[PDB]
Amino acid sequence: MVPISPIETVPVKLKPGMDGPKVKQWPLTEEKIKALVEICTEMEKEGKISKIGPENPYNTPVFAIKKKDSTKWRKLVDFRELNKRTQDFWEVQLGIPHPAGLKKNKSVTVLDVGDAYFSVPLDEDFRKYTAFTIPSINNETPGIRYQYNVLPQGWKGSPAIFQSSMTKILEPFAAQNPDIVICQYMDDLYVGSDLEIGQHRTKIEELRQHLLRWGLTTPDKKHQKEPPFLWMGYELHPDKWTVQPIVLPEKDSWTVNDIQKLVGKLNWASQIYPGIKVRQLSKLLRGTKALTEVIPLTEEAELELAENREILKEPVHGVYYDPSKDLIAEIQKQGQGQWTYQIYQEPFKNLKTGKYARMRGAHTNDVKQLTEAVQKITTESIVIWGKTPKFKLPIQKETWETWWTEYWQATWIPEWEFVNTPPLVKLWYQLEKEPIVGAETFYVDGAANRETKLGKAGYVTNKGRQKVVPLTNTTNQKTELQAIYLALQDSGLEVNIVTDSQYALGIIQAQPDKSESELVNQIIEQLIKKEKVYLAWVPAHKGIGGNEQVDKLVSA
Amino acid sequence: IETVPVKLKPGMDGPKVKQWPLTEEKIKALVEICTEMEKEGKISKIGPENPYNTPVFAIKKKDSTKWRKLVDFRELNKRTQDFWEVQLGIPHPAGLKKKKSVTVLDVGDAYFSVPLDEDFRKYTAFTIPSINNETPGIRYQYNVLPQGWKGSPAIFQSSMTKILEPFKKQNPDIVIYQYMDDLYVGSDLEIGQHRTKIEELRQHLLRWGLTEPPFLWMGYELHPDKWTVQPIVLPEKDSWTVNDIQKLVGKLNWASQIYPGIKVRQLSKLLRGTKALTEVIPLTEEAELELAENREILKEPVHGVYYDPSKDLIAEIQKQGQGQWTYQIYQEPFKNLKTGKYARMRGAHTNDVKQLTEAVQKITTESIVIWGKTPKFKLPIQKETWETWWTEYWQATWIPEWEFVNTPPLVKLWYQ
Ligand SMILES: Cc1cc(/C=C/C#N)cc(C)c1Nc1nc(Nc2ccc3scnc3c2)c2nc[nH]c2n1
Repeated sequence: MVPISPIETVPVKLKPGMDGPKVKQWPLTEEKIKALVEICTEMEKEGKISKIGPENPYNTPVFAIKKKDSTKWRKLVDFRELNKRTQDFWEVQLGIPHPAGLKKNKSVTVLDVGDAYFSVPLDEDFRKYTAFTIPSINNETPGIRYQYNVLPQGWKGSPAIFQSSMTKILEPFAAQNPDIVICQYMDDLYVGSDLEIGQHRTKIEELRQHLLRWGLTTPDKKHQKEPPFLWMGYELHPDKWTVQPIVLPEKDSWTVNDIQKLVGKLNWASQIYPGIKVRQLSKLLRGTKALTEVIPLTEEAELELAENREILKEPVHGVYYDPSKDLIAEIQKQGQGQWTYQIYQEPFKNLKTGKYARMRGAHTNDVKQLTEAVQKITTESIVIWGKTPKFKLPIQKETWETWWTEYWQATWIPEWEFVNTPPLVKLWYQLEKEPIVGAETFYVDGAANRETKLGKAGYVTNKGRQKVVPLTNTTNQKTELQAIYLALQDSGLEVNIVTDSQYALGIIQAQPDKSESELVNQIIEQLIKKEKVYLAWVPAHKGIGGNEQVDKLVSA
Repeated sequence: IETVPVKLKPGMDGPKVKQWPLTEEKIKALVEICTEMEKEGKISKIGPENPYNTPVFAIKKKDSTKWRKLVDFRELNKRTQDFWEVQLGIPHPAGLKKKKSVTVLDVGDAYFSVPLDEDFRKYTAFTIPSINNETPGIRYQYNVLPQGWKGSPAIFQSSMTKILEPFKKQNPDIVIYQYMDDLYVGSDLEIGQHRTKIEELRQHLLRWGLTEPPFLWMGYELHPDKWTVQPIVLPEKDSWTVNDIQKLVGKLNWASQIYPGIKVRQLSKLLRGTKALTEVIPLTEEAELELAENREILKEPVHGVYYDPSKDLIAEIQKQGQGQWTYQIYQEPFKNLKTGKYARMRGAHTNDVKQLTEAVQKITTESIVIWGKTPKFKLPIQKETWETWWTEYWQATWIPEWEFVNTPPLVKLWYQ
């Protein structure tokens, strides 16, 4: 005997106060029963299971499935119930690595571990919960009883406990071999390094050695695998990576489910295929929750899709991380609150790419969106490379300065430089800080009757200019805005406006440059045309003449 | 040598909080730190049978180059039962906020000499992540009292009142307060033998600890006596324009939500008419007088303004431009318990978030001194910008709560 270290067992408890499973064994055809008895006999021989008494009162049903085009049956135990009653675990799979964060590996070897898996024992006191019964021929006998000794396939803790047990074994090898990288995927270990391929198979032989210490063999009659490697939807090669081939279907009939699977692929692909747009395709998804609903494509959706197919007409690759060189991120405005980015280290060799969608709001502006994008990219880059990329951004240094220096919120982007590739992001208008001298002063106001929906909006000025317009199907908030719009419309290039609307102020102090309220847009459009605009607020109903004058005028 | 029994509040499970992305430098630091901690029995590796997690990161303390580990026990702390099984509470030293010099000491390291209740350990689980989730996360749990946990000052308190018995009795004029890993030491003397009394207070934590400490040599220097509150002030002009008067009235209308006898009748009456904003209005006697009466009112205190430890402290912050920030602490709207302003934020003249972060820390420190609890902040910043950067600037061992403000307050003016 070559003595072998035990895989240390992991103590597993049932959920608090809950008890195990007691589920009716399903009646089985004689054919399936014979099938199961064979399967379990061999498994018992392998130490995977053990016969139990009639004491153990737990049951999980078991089943038989004939593999398609194989006369063979396969055994399937339905742990769904026991999973519902087994505790929570610290699952590790939560984060999958992202190809762009890897380093190039000259040699990458693939080892099989479908046999190491069963070298992982199940906690002694928990085995009883895994009980099951193969029924007997004609129920003329007590159904044979079996319980598990290894992590059962399809149990809650199997993956978490399997993963962790392996890591625990691999840790000293990995740590004394810092020029090696190991990864766990299905029943398989993948090990790469960056050495000449003689020095590399050495270290594999060293690993096969190390694994043997726990009585583990990893078949040297290895796999037909060659580049690329299909893995978590990608295509990994020794020196590059891309998404697993993206093909956009042709259709003369697009449905809610059809377009859904079309954005998923576009979103998924947008991580390496540059300039990929969604929006007008996820627009057609708005609200409608019938998965079969044949939605019509706008003439924006067809042109966006035809912009996609053109980008997906040929493959592009991302590189791998070269820790020695800088990380750059570059963003572009795409309109309709769409941003698109590339992260790269040397010109044109992207590591990955992406898109950012504006946040669902009612008012917004380009500078805000760019910021949000920058932050999304920042967190993404911390996750993948452990650092913040340097930004190249289509916004003048001067514009950003004016923005953050005058914005009411705190704001920041990390190290960055201006990149002159239109459309540049700009501030469209800037409100005065003090009243303007020689500029006409417009006192505005608006009011509506909450029931009739009628109200009026208008202004009066120091120069005797007046207006009151009447309005149907409006609200107080709409009339206060409309009033401001009149004042902008009827004034010269410089103007002072006084309002009592907290609501209105709040919208314009957010400095939006696009809105969903066409009324706000009109105001923005007016603001853009002006040379100087001072907006001043005063409290309502305090008889501030000027204000009072037009309040009495619009509450008529 | 023997642990204190601990449990969570009834009906509440332990913390399961996502770990958030860490930079490479913070990972390296954390790995080295935890390697030594585990090597000293302060923490131990744990398995998958532990569903619990608390976030973790690294900071460099104020004027120091050494990385500190900082766990974010905010969730564990809400879910940790409250601590009344010897004491019924520490009747907050109302004299601490009245000293010429209050110094703040990192005594957190003393905690690690006391073991944690073996049954409670699972609840302190934390993960040092890996870049790109390549390697799997290192999972540790605590075997001792942890820095940042609500329980640590409570459990260790038995032992701390001890260590202080000498120095305390031998210096009965000093007020001493403990909040988390911080020890607040308030003298009334001169900064130089402050740096003597503080110096000799270090001794005991060495002296006791013998029967090196990492950030024990550190000292924060406050002055609650030169702590500047704020009144509300109206301008004093020779010439008032219509704009000047409109703003004045706006401000006064606002103070009236706070102060009772505030009147704007006579002042508005000057604003009778549709005048040009930049036009000068001379004041009437009736108005100059009403303005003067209003001034008298703003000088007095607010009425019926009480702290109630049963309740939450709320902190609002407004950005005023050019490095200045203004803030208010309260429990009921318009009943400020404290207001303040911050005017030249250190090494951050081009970084709004660094400033805002240091601001949040100063206000918290002040709130610990005055009320022995932290406030819940209302920050003028998008959640996503703040959530991305505040760790890079954080230099305190505790962490407050905060929510976000996405609508520009008019109130910003009234405090400028
Ligand atoms: C070694 C490895 C293999 C695989 C393959 C999965 C499949 N099928 C997937 C991953 C994530 C890894 N892990 C890994 N991988 C790295 N590089 C790499 C580089 C090229 C190829 S081709 C197939 N696998 C790889 C892996 C790497 N560099 C630094 N740390 C790293 N960790």
